[PDB]
Amino acid sequence: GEELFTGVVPILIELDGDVNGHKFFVRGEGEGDATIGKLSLKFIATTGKLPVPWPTLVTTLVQAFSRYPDHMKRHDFFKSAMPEGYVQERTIYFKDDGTYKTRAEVKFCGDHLVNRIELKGIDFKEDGNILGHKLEYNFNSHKVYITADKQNNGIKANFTIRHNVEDGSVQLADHYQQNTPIGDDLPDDHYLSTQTILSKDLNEKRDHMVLLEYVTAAGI
Amino acid sequence: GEELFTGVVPILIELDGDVNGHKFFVRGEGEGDATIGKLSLKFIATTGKLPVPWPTLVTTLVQAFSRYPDHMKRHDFFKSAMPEGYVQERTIYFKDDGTYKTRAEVKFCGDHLVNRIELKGIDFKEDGNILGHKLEYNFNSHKVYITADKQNNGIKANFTIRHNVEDGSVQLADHYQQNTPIGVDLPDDHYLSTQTILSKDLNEKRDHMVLLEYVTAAGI
Repeated sequence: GEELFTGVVPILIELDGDVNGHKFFVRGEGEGDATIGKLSLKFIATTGKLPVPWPTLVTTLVQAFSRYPDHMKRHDFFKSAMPEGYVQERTIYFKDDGTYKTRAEVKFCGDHLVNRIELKGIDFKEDGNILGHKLEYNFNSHKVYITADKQNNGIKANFTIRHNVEDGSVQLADHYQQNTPIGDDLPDDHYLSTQTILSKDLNEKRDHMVLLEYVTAAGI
Repeated sequence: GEELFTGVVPILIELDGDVNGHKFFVRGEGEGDATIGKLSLKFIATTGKLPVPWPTLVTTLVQAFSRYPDHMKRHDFFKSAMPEGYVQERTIYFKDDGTYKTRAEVKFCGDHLVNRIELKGIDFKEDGNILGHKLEYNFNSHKVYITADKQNNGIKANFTIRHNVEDGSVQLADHYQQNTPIGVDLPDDHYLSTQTILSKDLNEKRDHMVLLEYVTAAGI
């Protein structure tokens, strides 16, 4: 449950996407250290150039690696679902634009932690910030609000992602999320505050993304 | 357990190896399709350059994805063990050289079929076809003979593997495996006829192997 998240864990990520009829596949790879909250991953677009901006995919592509202080270890639903893992469903609303519908399995296929995601995006404006590729290669820091569901013995989360546009404006992305266990902790109201860096591999010819995250828990 | 294989299934493999003291790790990723019997996978050595040739690891690294025709479905042991899974133990005798001892766990992990493997190779000649890396980046077509092991509630299999050598000569490798259920249809004597292509990913800078297989059952 948590003994798995001592030390460093190799991570494998697979995204299967479809936005307005445009299909694409992404394979991620790297390491996570939940004890310090660190994520280090390289993503690869295995279908050529993406039909959507890389930052719009950041939230969808391992909250189990968030750092919970010892006084909040009770409230770590994510880890305690391991190995068996959990389903993570999201509907992501982009203001004045399309929406993403996602469903993911975050499970321990045992040496690696694996996140496999189905993504379908609909009703995106072709000259909007998304399909028009007008979003900066950035990612601001957000709080992620977590509450519990006795009903599915899972959790729910609410947060808004602020995407930087080349204008200097902000593209808002409202996230609504459900996490339920794949098989048999439930937390008090608390939040995850996230940080993210986006970069490139200067020797990578395919459309890719290098990502670094530090997520720690708080609010209790 | 034919239900789980009606379509395409994502496959993730892990090989933990030690051949003549040389430790190494191989991650495998890709998908299978047992309705046509196709495997398309990519393997990565996360450990550095392999001490052994990639063809010597091909058999160790999902028969459950073999194609059984409608009239042979009563002999498909591998699929009947799903998703609970089976243990596959092998001993591989390389003619006039060392030997492989492999133990594997082939079981379902969410939507993934997972193959966790332990491999130990001993008594290899350093200037032989294996440690000396003399085997062509190749794989021949074989017949994998399967019989029932009623005492074991599973199946035994026996086959001969023909590795091409740079010589123009052949390196024989005698395979003996015992497949036992974790958590099954019983099979008359039949065989699996196999075909395999080995290739590279030009964008992958680590020691790797891209694999593609077509396996069909016959003999009844």
